[PDB]
Amino acid sequence: DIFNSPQNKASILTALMEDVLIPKRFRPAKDPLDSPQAAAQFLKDNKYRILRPRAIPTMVELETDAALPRLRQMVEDGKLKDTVSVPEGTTAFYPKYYPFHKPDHDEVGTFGAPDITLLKQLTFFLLENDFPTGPETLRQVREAIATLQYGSGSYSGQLNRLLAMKGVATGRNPNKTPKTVGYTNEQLAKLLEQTLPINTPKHEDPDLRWAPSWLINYTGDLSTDKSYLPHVTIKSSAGLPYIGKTKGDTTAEALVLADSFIRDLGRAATSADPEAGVKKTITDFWYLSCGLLFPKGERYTQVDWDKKTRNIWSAPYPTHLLLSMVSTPVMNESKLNITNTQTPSLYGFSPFHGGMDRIMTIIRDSLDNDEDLVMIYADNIYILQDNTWYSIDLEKGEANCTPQHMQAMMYYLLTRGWTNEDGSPRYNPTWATFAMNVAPSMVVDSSCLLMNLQLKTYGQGSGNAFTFLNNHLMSTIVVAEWVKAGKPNPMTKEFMDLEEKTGINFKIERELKNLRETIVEAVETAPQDGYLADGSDLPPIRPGKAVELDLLGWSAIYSRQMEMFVPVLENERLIASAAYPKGLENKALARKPGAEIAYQIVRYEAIRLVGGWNNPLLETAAKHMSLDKRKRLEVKGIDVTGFLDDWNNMSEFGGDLEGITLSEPLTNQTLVDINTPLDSFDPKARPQTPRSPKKTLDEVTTAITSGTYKDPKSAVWRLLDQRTKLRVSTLRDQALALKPASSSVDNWAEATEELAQQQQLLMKANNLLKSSLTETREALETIQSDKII
Repeated sequence: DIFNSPQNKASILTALMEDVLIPKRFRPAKDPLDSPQAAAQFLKDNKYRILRPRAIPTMVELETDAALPRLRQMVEDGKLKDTVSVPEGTTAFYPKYYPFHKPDHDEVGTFGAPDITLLKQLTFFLLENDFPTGPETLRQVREAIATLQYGSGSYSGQLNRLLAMKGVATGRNPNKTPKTVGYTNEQLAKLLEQTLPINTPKHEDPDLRWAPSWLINYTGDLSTDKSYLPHVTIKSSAGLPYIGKTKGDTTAEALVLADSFIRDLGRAATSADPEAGVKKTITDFWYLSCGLLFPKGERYTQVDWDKKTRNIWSAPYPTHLLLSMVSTPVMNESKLNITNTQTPSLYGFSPFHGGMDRIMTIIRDSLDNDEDLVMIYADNIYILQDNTWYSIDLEKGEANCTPQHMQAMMYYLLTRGWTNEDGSPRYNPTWATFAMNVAPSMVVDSSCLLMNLQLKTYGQGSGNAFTFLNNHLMSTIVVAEWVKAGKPNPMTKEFMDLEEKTGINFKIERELKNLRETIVEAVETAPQDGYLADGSDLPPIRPGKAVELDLLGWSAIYSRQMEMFVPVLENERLIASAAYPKGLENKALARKPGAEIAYQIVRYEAIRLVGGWNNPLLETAAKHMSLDKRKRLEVKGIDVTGFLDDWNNMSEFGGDLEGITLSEPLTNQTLVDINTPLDSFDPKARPQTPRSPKKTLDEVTTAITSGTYKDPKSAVWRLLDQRTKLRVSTLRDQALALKPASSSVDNWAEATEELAQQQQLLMKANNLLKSSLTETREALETIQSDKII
């Protein structure tokens, strides 16, 4: 007996405890900053502000019908918990927040696992198919698996991120308030009328006059039972004072705290001593300004794992609720962007249903007419000039925000949104006080919690209800300054000089040269074969050239079948998402077997839908995998159609492609359906902005340089601007000045004008002039004497 197949004999030591094609799992390094002592020393060494820790009173159980009288019937019907847990204890506690960082040095598991199954399938399919693009697709997917890692970073990554935020806010280019840049609240509002056009909330929506719990209508009758409050993610964190609880566990508690904060603020504002009362309320509710520093799940670079972890500033549920009551009713009625309105705004943009083709038409018309073009989306700016497409991103956007930026946004929302047709306010002095005087210092330049450490937040908390709005306002200032400077080319020093002028850090992320010629090429190289070409259910052998705009992560591809540009996910994103697919993170659906099962198909269909369809190797492998899974289910008689119809609520690409079904496999018709426009497009037929319709951003900028719009014409708006300059002690007098307009009394307009005349008499008193935002921060950071556990 000779010639037996050799087997690897190893030592007993080896037994007791290389493939180039498959990369080994990434094991994060040991984190030296994983202790409060080490983290605090690191921050102290790096001159990052650590606040004197404030404590929260211990929880006390109260009767729900006593705390929330509006919801007595809900308690009586056994539909709402009979007791609420509120921080009203005699003893206090210091809060601690210890987030989970996965994968970590000790645990490299299922979470953040790369799609090795897909990698193997891509390899097998490449061996059987002569796709010209195939070898590069495989190499890129393998490289993304080898260089990236999906996960929640590390304590070191989070701490280093915080340092970078301090650097943006106070380092090379220190932040500047809009006033410092040269804009009054009214001048900014005139710019925002163009860059962020808004409509008023619905006439049936409640005005900003009530305690949150009053906006809940409960009787028992399902046809009439309604909540006029913003919607919340039930499974998301409650934030302070309920660490380790979800919003679902604490809605009654959040209502109690939100009602109390707004009610107490209101009472204090009109009291005998508004300064002492307002400061006391702010100090008592300090925790409403402190976010939990949550590590964001992303496809981080392995080598930079401990250098950068993006954070989500997890806002206290009551604060989130109160802020959302101001923003959401306005924004829900304001899905106005460049594809439907004459505005640079990209708010509510979707590249699907002809959206990308509308952008391409606007780009082509601008190129043909030798016109410059600008588009704004939060911290993203797009400039078309000199036959070049530029993508400009604010450098760590949130860090550039000052409380004054948010106050200017609140001014814009309350003047252009929360207003009646007659010019009377859709708010009372209590809500004007919260919105203008307190709210901006609760989420901007406030604090965050990591472990037992209460740390300073430099700029706005990323993830707060106003993140997009505040970032959009900052980009509006950068764009307005670019227009003022005579539109300098983004590659020049004249453009880069706008960093110091605005106090806003930014960088050129993309420079797409010879745009006109690139577009011609995209049209000419469009294939005659396959999906959206001859309409067959196959990828093209050789795909066409893409116009790599990276417009909110999208590139443009020309379709011969549809005779239009269609979106495809930017290559780098497509490859990263294929390499590290997110799990069923979406909702609390994770334990649902139907959802978990359907997701496996959803994952591969979504990657095809977003642009994989146009990559022959990726399309071949992903089609095979989804079909194989569907076949297994069909044969086995396991039905997951429900989850496949409502797949949007599970896929990271779900929001983008709403109302399409994955119960049937992806075909050419799926691609046709997602790209089908409801209406034909004429850029000239797009309605103008709701406010200053005939004016352009360029005209408003020119008017501002001439000193126009320093002060609003409306007396109501003048009182709201004066509100930003007057100290908290003046709150009772400011409430009196607003009461006639707020109550819509007979001849309120004349009365408001006379009251503003009276208030103007305070405005000679330099002693009465102090930002309520500074007073809020002082009160939030104050450390009053209390006995801890």
